[PDB]
Amino acid sequence: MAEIGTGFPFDPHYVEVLGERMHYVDVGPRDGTPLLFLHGNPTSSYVWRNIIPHVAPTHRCIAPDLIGMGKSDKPDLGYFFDDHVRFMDAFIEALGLEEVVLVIHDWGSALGFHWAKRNPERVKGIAFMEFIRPIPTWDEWPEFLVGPFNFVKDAGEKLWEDDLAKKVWEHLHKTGIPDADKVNIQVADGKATVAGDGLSQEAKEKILVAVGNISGIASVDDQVKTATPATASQFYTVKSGDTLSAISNQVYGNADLYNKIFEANKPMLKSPDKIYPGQALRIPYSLARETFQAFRTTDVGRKLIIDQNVFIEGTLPMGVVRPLTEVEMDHYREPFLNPVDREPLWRFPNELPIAGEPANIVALVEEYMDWLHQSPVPKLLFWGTPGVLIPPAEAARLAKSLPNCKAVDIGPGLNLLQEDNPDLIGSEIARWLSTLEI
Ligand SMILES: [K+]
Repeated sequence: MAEIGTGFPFDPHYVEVLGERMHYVDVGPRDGTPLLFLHGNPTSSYVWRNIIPHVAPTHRCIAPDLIGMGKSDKPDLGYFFDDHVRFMDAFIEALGLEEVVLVIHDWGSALGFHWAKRNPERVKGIAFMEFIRPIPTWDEWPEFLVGPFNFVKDAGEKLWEDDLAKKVWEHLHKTGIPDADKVNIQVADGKATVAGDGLSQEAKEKILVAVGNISGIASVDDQVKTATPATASQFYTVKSGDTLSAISNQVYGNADLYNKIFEANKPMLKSPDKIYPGQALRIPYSLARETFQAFRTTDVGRKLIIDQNVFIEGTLPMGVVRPLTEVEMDHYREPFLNPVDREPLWRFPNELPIAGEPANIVALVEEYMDWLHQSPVPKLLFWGTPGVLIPPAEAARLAKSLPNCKAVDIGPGLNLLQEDNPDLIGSEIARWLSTLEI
């Protein structure tokens, strides 16, 4: 219940690493065991801005921008994980760090765990969140369920007591359902067919739900040919007594993602109070199978992430429960204003260890998971609900599996837990350091 700062009031520091300049934050005292904060994709040290001030009064905090990100230089690299390994190894040695406490997130966690496995004597504790683990099968993530889609026939807008299809299309047009101009409608015995192509997955889902939410429409036959889908939702039927908060609790496991559901159902839904029993709503998956399937290709994936900047304009806001402000979005946008600079954002999801590929990353991540499961190193695991990379059920398993591990529930959270509860994360790190022997 407190304001979250947007500013980045850290003096810039730069250091030569393998002939390139890396930017880093360096605050706090000069001489103790330092904390090394490692960010992931598509962030920078900016993601740590509201955590570090909880620790900097008593401990040195070092937060680098990965090569090719933040304010670091942008060499002509493929930006494979191994590139990041080489630069981060050289960064640590260029600063003369000996012993460290790691605080790591997302791809920063693969860097930190891989460095800790190789240098276990130099790691005094690891705080981590929304981290990389091997995913054995694609069915770890949900997929868009294929139609036909069934609706509560009598529920929705009454358009009446060839004619039916026209009233449906004009209703989509008048209510401003995006890309209604691209679809045509057929209605027969309460069954609607929606046909078209060139629609995004989001636009198609909004059209499908809007057609189903007409009084007298019992089912919608889905003939809408999309681009390659890069997100997906489930369809939820509103019950009597429902609120968006109750629906969020049921589907996401936490009530505080209510505004995500509201936003996902505009323009057809005008305010949260206006849901009605029998209404269908789209509820975006926290992480759809479609997303990394689309990203992990050299045609669709590069068009989305390089040409359209989807990791910054779409995926990043979907990784935060609260709405990011324009000031915050601009800080995240700044290193990637040129598309030619977006290579790391595409290579990173293509390095994720999913279903055996890429083999080198799968092996390396299994290796540091094996190390972590037998290591007595102090561990602090932050998790949120519903999560993205680490859902609550996985967090619970790891809290019991990992030795010497304290787990902290931060409340609602997706991928950037630092953007949803920085005060809890910073103050829990600060209290945990006193148990480390540093
Ligand atoms: K209906």
